[PDB]
Amino acid sequence: TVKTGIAIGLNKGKKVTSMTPAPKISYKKGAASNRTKFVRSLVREIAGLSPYERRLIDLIRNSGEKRARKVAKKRLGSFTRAKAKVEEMNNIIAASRRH
Amino acid sequence: GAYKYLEELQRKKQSDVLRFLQRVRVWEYRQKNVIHRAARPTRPDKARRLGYKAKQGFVIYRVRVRRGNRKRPVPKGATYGKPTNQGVNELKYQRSLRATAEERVGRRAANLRVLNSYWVNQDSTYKYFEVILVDPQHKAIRRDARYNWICDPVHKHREARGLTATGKKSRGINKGHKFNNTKAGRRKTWKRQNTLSLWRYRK
Amino acid sequence: NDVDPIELVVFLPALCKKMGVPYAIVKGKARLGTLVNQKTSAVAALTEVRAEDEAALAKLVSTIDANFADKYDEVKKHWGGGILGNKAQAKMDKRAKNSDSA
Amino acid sequence: VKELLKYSNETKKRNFLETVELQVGLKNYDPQRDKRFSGSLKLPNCPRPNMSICIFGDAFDVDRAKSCGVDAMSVDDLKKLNKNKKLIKKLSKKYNAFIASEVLIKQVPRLLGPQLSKAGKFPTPVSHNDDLYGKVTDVRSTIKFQLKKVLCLAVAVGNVEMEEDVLVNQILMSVNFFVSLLKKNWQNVGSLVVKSSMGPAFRL
RNA sequence: UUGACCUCAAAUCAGGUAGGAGUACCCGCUGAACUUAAGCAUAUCAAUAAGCGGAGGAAAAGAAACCAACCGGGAUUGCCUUAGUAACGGCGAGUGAAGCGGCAAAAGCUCAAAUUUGAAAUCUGGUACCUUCGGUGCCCGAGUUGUAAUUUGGAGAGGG
RNA sequence: GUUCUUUGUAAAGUGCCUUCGAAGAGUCGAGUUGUUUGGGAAUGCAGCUCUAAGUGGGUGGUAAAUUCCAUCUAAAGCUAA
RNA sequence: UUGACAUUGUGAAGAGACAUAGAGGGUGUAGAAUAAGUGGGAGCUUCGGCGCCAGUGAAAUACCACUACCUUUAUAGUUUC
Repeated sequence: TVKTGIAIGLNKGKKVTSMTPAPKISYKKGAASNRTKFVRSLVREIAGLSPYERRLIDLIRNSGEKRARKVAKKRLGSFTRAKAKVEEMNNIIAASRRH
Repeated sequence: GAYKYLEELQRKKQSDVLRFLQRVRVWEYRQKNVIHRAARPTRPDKARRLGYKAKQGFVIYRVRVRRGNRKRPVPKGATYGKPTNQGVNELKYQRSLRATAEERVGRRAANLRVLNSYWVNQDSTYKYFEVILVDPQHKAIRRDARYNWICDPVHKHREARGLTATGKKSRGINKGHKFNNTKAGRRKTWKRQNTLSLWRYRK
Repeated sequence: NDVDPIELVVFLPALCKKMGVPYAIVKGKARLGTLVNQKTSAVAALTEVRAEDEAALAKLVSTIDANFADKYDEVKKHWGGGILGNKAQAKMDKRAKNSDSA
Repeated sequence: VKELLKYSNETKKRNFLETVELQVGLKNYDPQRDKRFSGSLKLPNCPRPNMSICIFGDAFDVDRAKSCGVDAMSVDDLKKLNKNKKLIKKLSKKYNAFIASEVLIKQVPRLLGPQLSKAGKFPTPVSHNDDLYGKVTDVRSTIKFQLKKVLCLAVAVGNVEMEEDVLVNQILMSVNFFVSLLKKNWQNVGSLVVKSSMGPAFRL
């Protein structure tokens, strides 16, 4: 990591020789996979949308996304979830309704 | 890979097709016994992933349980304590509904070594689960390098104790700085630090 | 079209209209089991075939999809059920009968 | 990526049935409301010319009326202040200077309602001439908002090369995503259709 | 009309297994009062006694969704320390940890999620014989809503 | 120590190229109710409604929004002293 | 005891937003003349209709994209009472 060799600093520590080994899978437990891709899209088309998912696209197209992230944080938990969750929402909004 | 499809299928519970079947099944069990065994699991996916092999020595038991809270057993709300300890309605419980259904099937099926159940139904007055127990005396299973521990006397009444996942979740024997409330035995860790340990040589 | 766990059969027809292979729903999973020396099966695949019945095979593929493959995207917007009993058919249809065309 | 269809490439240099030059117009769709503070009122500097026949009336003097007649349309003076005060107005915009502050009161009575005058918030008064004539005959074009969520203007010509138009809509698309507030809605870059005067309009 | 299927029964059918005790000690749910505050209502005693459920020789716990912020360590138990401290609290009476460190102690793994598919190769029981904490031939059934083998992320498998 | 039968066209592991690598949901988390705690905008536990996701996700002891770093592998079981 | 949310579903009609393609309409005096209305424009076009430079006004017209407001004008699909 290359520190400073002293007590404090922007790199508070000692400068010792680096090693670095092989990579781990205890870092990809949430990966893409061709197996889970096939599976997860297939079931989104078979069941349809939930009650709030209809009224979700209606409050974006018609009003806003500051509005969707506002009621999605009330339907779920995080703003971080609203990020990727409402992000994924417009993925179907475009790649389907027009194109 | 049918299991993969069934798994993401049991996550689309807010869809039009799932609301359908959990509303059909929930009702038919309401006209049956409260305590009524099952000849086949309604969820092959959940059943097998917990631990379920199709054979002579694995019984399923459909269980319909009630909810609400736990009113204290006092004559007319009559308590006899201090204001803090004087309620009847905001009276919960220290165990989950999952763990409760197991307690009652272990009294009916006293001869089987209970394993684990799961969530299936629930509308308003009733919640549904379905547990799986094993045969501690059947020959085919009495052997087997997977379940030889079932015939050991140390598992008699796993729900009355909490050797189950739902019991080890309700108890809280996990790893964490927040889980250091009772990381090792409730009253055990209690009595431990709350005891005076003195040696012949007091230092 | 059987199997108590109907969720064990509702994903098969969709995977079929996605690859391009013929599918056919019979009215008996217990019969699909006796021709295979079992009790019940419900599932019946046909992979390797002989130079005996290959001709009668493509003709059948056509009749089959003629009914299911094509009207797939069709009844995907059509709801089943809602059939009243004798008491509700007559009383209720003789209601909309004698309020308009009597 | 922008290079398959036209937009400012080739495609629409054969779909034309006209023999005279036709100026194309870029039609956008940026989600915005009835507010004033949230929006774009900036101008994207186009590097290449629009070859627009939009005559001018720039009155200069000294070392400002020399590099006048070489890159624009017409050449005026401070005395030719009694030509555009009567009965003739076909011009689209004017241009003055600093040495033209004393002689800037005889040109404001005919350019108030329409606005073709030299102001404090309008691009016109500059001392070094030869530099802004590459942004007047090239048409810099101004961006404004009527009341809602859309914007249209003027880009280039449909008779120039494919690379002489791709460097003109590179800093015109960047100004319609940078000056525009985030006080807006979903994507500032959605629908993007483009037509000239008659022909079709391609989107990306 | 014969024959399967699913489902619910039936017996003094065949084979089994549950109960109370004991309760020193360990796992739970429920749960006080006195006491203190020189009064006394949050607070304390106490996350205590009784009460009811539950096993063992030990048990419980357990190979991290661990602790840190190190030149990172590294399951679980335990004694010493941390310390009467961080903390909490009519910031009242009072109550109250953990990480690290030392040491006895020291064991590792296996299931689902993969096409065994050129072969349900697997298992229950009846019966015969036998060298009997059991073996082998036959006849049924479980089970394909899935039994042997391969593989558990620290890897690993298919092709070569 | 002695001694019966070769278990066998039995399996596991080492070096190299390529494709992949499936890993637990009415669970997670949120508002709120009560209760427990050394735990303090909330430690855990149960209840209620809501209701996830896959270059994901839990945790980093002041919430929160914003751009990063770190660090593990839950919602399956077993194991002596 | 009272309000709310879950439980708690499958329709018709009356108001009711809104995707989406067409069609459509508004300043007086005046300029032939329907103006909150910008620019491209000397041509779209065998027809020659408007032109246009001209010109009265506060705003000048077709090839008209549309910065477009607006039509409870209707369609092809979802909505709260």
